[PDB]
Amino acid sequence: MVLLISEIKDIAKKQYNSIIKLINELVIPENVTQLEEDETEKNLRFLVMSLFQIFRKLFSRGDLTLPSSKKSTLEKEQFVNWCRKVYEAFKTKLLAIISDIPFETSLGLDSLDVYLQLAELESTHFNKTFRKLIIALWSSNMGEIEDVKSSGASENLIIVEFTEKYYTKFADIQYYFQSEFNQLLEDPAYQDLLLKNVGKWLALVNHDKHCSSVDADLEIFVPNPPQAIENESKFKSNFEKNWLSLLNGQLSLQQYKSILLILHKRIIPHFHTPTKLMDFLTDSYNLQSSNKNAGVVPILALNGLFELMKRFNLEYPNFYMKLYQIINPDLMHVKYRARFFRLMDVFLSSTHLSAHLVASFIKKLARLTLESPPSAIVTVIPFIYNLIRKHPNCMIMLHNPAFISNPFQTPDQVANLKTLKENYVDPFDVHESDPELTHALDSSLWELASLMEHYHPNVATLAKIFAQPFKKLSYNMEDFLDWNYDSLLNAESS
Amino acid sequence: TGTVTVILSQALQSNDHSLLETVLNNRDERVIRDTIFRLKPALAVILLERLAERIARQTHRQGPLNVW
Amino acid sequence: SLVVQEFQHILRLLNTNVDGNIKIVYALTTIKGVGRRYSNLVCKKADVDLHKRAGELTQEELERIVQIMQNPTHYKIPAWFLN
Amino acid sequence: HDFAVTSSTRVQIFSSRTRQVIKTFSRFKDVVYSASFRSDGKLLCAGDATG
Amino acid sequence: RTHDALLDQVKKLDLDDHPKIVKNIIKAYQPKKEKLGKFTAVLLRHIIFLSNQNYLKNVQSFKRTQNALISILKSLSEKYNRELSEECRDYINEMQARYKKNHFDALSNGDLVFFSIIGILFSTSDQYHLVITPALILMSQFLEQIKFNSLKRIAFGAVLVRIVSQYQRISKRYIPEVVYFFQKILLTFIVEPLDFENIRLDSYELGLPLDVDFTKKRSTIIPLHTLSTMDTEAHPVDQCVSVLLNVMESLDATISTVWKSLPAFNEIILPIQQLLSAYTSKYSDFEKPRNILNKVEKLTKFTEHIPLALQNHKPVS
Amino acid sequence: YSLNHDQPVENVIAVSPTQIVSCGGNNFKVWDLTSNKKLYERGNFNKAVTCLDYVENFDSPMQSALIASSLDGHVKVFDPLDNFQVKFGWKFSGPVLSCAVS
Repeated sequence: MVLLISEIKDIAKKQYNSIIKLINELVIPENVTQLEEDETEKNLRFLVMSLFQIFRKLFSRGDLTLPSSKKSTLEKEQFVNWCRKVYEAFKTKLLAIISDIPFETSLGLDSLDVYLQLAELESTHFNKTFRKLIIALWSSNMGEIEDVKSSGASENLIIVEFTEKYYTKFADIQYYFQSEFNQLLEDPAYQDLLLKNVGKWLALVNHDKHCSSVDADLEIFVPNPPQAIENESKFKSNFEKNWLSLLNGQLSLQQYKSILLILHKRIIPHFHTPTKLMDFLTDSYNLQSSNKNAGVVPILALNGLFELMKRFNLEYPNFYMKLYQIINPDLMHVKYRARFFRLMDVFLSSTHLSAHLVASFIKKLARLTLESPPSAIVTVIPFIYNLIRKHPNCMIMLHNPAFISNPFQTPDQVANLKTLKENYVDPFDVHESDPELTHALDSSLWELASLMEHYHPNVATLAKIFAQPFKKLSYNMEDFLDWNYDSLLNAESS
Repeated sequence: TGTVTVILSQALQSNDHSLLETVLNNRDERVIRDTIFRLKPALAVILLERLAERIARQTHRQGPLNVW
Repeated sequence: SLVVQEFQHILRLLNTNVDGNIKIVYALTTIKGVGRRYSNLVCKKADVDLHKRAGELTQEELERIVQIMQNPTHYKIPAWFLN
Repeated sequence: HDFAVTSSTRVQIFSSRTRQVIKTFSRFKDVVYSASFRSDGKLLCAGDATG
Repeated sequence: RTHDALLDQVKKLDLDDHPKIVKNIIKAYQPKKEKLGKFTAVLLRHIIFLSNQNYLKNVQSFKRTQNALISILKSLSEKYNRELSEECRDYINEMQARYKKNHFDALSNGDLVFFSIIGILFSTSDQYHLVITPALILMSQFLEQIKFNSLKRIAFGAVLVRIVSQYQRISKRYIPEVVYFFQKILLTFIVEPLDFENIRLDSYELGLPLDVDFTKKRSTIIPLHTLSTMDTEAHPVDQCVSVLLNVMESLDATISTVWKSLPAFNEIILPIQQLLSAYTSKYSDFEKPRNILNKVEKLTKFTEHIPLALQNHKPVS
Repeated sequence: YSLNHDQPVENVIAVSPTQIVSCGGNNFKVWDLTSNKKLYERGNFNKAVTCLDYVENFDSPMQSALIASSLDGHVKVFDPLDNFQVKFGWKFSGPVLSCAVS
């Protein structure tokens, strides 16, 4: 309507004065955006989007025409007016992206695109602009974004689409992203803003395609790079400073699990101080509380901790003792158990473990097979089988040569076997924490006999292989590892 | 909160000059405070012996070590 | 007191069951279709130690041997040495 | 002037003045466990992984 | 008889009590392949909508209608198994999709009636089947994955364990998920703790005090599933101790049919042993825990409890 | 007779005609068998130890030297003349498994 008329007038066009008036209208569009936060023109924002597109076109025309490169007569006015108009338009776009607590998709996308084009033209005709716009975006927040409890960190509209079409494509912005947040964390008010918007950086960092990821390449936004590939060590320094500040400031439970997962998978190749992350991981693994949701960070904590031992040989005292402590039915019911059991494989693949350790672990996992869901059962049958396979000095715990009887013996030995079978007791204690001290070698697996008396045909077939003689060694745990209820449904239907 | 405490304890239980210099490269005073807070007393005593020793060996190192 | 080290039994390369407790040259000989001197030349062009067993030769070396033996004219093997 | 080192299915006797591979015992099936010399410097024993 | 909505509208325009006779006459006219197969589909869908819809009529006026529909389903199922199995498979797919769309907001007492109809109708003792085994693992996931924080879902799991207890009364197998369900429901009853934190239960708002008479005239099983599981949000103590005695009765029934033959029953029942000993320690009168403790002491003195003979094989020729 | 080393002993070393070495676990205990009791103990190591050897009466200012590798590249030299006190130490990055002296 009126915005479209002003757009047409500015496009047809004292042309500088007319453009300034149009820019004043597009800056009063901030008050219009406040009214949109009240009500987006009967919930539509079509006129607002049209005005934003008009402002973008006008900014493009202004960047093509008026500049501050050459100076002569009235150059101060004729350049500074255009520069201030461009700055005011960029500020209006930033404030529209900033104060919009209301979920305005079209307006937010228009603001993001206008900021993109303005940043490009601003480089080419003037990093500081990025400071201002990341301040606007990190002041943006909504309730659907803040404190994601089920999965994910932040369901922002604006900042997340800013990343999925702006951040993961250009490595030059990526270096000027991390290098500014150090300066932004040196600012106290904006540091407090970051620590309040802690999850926004998690939604920014879960995207796997940072500049340190050498597996793929990224294109370039500005046609002139201001030395964005200066040092990979300085890029990792920016990364690690931002991450140490973030981990020290204002954490929570779901974001703790998320940060620890991304710290296992993506952060360590992008990192530089594994001793700092080592102490952070010792705190994350030794964190023991009565909270039923905070009692399960040891899983990926010990995962990343073992990655850190493999990179550099540190130490964790009573290591397999803490393993025996943490092996819980909560691990049977959480969903990180597949990667935890991969960790359990590279844990128990050592050649210095003994009969007591293996008997304790096989027996505890036998009690968990007595009480565990069946996809977890087809996950953990390989461990019993192949671990009994790699250590055959414990195999007596499946059959006793003195307890098996035969007709070709003396009645004296028959009576001796009868009184010993009456004398037999169960000496295993689940409450002893030392696996070397647990006497799990004398106890067989009637729970594995129950697993032979399971209900599912595939689980019963696996336990019938367990009852059959162990003929082979390679079992392909990766194939027999990741199955679910829905996956078993699809497989049995197929 | 981001200390290096377990690493200080491991190195001062089992002396390695490489771990000593690699953890001594830090200079952040909050890390210094939190480490010596969650540090053992006798381990801190032998650490201060080692600190005087390394200050005397390379006095140029004593700059960031004068605050430790 | 844990020590972590870096083996395989009978295995599958080019659809032939090949033993892992034997020398690698004669393992690539008992690969069907190819023989002694061809096997020796493939291990030479793959730059592996001929005194290794087939439980050795990690998987990137193994796929290098497969790539070289399945593109022979592209790995300095002459047409008169070709079958 | 010589010393034996166990390895993957192989014992390697190195020299001392040269520090080079002098002898390679590789007649084994699996990885050797122990390698010990006699009191008279001629006969060595190699514990294997077959028992 | 050609469409679900059409057949339902016909039965409703008739009369839901006489719709049994109406559908019986329609089936008789049809029998006097395709028509009867579509009739089976629309009739199973209509009885499932009846079980979703109403329970207000008592056992003199609704359950005879429902059993007449069950008997005409028995005739059509003794005549037809192919299209019936196809219909049960499609019901599996649609109910798994409902589970995915809503974890708990898209479950149905009609689906419960469907699982009971399957468990009574089909060959129960089979190992592998196109209907039974997908329905068995569907009941398994239905039990294990629901967020137990209400007596309606508690009773759903209880009658689910009842159906699988018939399943393993005839077929005689074992469910570690039902073991976990017993421990979970007992910890949710006695959360009110120091000795059980390994179960990972959900909510701490329901419990069990010492205010129950638990007499013979006190509430037995008597499960009015569309009445009790829809009216248990108003929560008196007699319904709570009733559903406790129901899950205990299904526990002991499953024991006496299959778990005595289970070789691992001692360590199967050891958490249940500690749980029920805590029950008797806190309440000091409970006759059914006392008798179940007596039965499991008899089973732990009668069971061999010797190391097995898994690596005992004949020498090869 | 027995001598109890609670953590798993991994190497037995007859250093003196009267003394031996329990080389296992994070520490290592040097015993005297003629007195049938541990003469000294040294828990100077980070990881559980894996190797210990001894050399005596050779071209050195220290007559008796005791090398002990503990699975970090870390080999440490003590001396029974100075009651098994730390005298030197080398660190190789890879986890050391064995060590030997000429």
